[PDB]
Amino acid sequence: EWLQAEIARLKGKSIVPLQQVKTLHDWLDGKRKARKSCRVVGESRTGKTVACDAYRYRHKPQQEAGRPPTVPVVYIRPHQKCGPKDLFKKITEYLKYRVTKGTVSDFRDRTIEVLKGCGVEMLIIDEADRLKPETFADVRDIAEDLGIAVVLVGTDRLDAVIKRDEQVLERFRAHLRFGKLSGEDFKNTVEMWEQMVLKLPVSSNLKSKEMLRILTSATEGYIGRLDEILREAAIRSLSRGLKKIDKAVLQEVAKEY
Amino acid sequence: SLSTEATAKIVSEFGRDANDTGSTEVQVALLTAQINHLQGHFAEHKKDHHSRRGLLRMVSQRRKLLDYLKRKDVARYTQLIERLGLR
RNA sequence: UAAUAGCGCCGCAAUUCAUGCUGCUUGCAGCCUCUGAAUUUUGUUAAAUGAGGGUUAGUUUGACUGCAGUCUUGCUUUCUGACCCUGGUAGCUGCUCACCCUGAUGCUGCUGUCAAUAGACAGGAUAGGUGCGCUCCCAGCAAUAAGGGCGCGGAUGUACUGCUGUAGUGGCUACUGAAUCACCCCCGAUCAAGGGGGAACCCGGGUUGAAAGGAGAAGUCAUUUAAUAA
Ligand SMILES: Nc1ncnc2c1ncn2[C@@H]1O[C@H](COP(=O)(O)OP(=O)(O)OP(=O)(O)O)[C@@H](O)[C@H]1O
Ligand SMILES: [Mg+2]
Repeated sequence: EWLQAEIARLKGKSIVPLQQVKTLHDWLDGKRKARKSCRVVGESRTGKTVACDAYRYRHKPQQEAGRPPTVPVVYIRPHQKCGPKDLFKKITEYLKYRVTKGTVSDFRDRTIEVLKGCGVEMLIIDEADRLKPETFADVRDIAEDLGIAVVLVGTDRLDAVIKRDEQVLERFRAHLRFGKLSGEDFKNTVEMWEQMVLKLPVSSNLKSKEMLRILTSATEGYIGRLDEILREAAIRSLSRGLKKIDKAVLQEVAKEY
Repeated sequence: SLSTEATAKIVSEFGRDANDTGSTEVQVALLTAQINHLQGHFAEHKKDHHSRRGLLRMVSQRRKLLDYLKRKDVARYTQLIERLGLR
């Protein structure tokens, strides 16, 4: 059934070319060639994790005859209370090398040994504040003693952790802040979700003054809330035989917030 | 190795009874029959190393059986040596 | 499905110098663009090694005389190429097995089709596991390493593949199928023998892969298979 296909397509994530993603990709590319470490900060639902994943697909591994792959960008997300072993496990496994049993010094040597040789330029770390305080000595070691830009990513809590150590704060002093949507930027964005993401059988006029009051109060400028409010409304509407979102099902969805 | 009929024929002639399935008379006679068929092939096929292993085993068994019989009963031993044409 | 490990090779990457690369101080300074040693790393349409069995009096490595001109032989071996096969029936013969457990330097392992019996038919050296191999590892079998269990008969004075057996797997001899080549094609000779006709390229002549040799006799050693024996 056709409705089955739309319900199964609207639950599934997609990536939209917002100016905040474009801005990061160029900023990281400066830091990549410059080999300078830095961090990315911003509130929880600004879409930081997606902008980075999207950037990893700008830089698939590179290869030529006689050469092993350069793997220019590495991406990881640590587990909670990440020890040095857990970090080294995640770097090594992202490079797809087998991890054996070993002491932390065997993992550390194994990690330097695959960040050399296999060429890496940049290491991107989501949720950096899961790192245990001592592991930062191992992050600093990587960044100073290899030609690698390290890019920490996280919320305002990360800086509350970083401020606890001068040695780290200073390696990673440069930053970019993601913000929230407003004014014309929030209005222009709603038209992109209407026409790129939702793709319903007829126009829902989501950029209209009556609809933008409902969306602005419901979403408060987070791209996250805008995405999941608009999908939930599109999904519910389609089940009722509606070829569009309507003000009443959109308010039914918004009222759950 | 011997045909089925040839074993049955040899065991019925050297066996003390039809049920004498494995007396020394029977075993020595059977070995003598094999050895007599193997010397005719091994004198011709001089390159057939795998058959010299078979012959040297088969002669050495015959000798053990005969030495056992000699002590056990010299009359049985003497008759058996005659009936097989050995020296 | 599985093959994680161990061991031996092959490069790939450094890191450290020299038997190397710039100088003149002919022994220092300097680095790794080469050519090489040492350690450590790796398994990346990286690169390099890469043992299914066979086939040519094959080509090049040659001698002499001032790099040019004469003469030239087909011996014994190591590689690189190329091509062919993955066999046929006619006897002789060794070993292995009542039936079980452990499973050995044990056997087996490719693609496609039909059967889905255990085997045919058509392809083939990419041929179980990894970059490549093993006595290692995985899967199936295991009587043919070995040890142990143990049934009924024969013998039973110590001997007893010595019974439970028609198959499995080898060995040897005779005939036979394909390649009997070195750029291809064709006709021949193998204790000798060469000859004839073309394609491609270079500047009517060449070219159309290279390399090694002091030989015989005898004793001895090491491992590795069989036999015998205490
Ligand atoms: N390019 C994009 N296209 C579509 N949706 C996006 C995009 N960027 C961000 N989003 C929205 O954000 C979601 C991605 O995860 P989300 O942004 O909620 O987590 P996050 O901000 O990475 O989390 P945290 O900051 O806690 O680590 C998407 O499902 C979507 O709703
Ligand atoms: Mg994140």
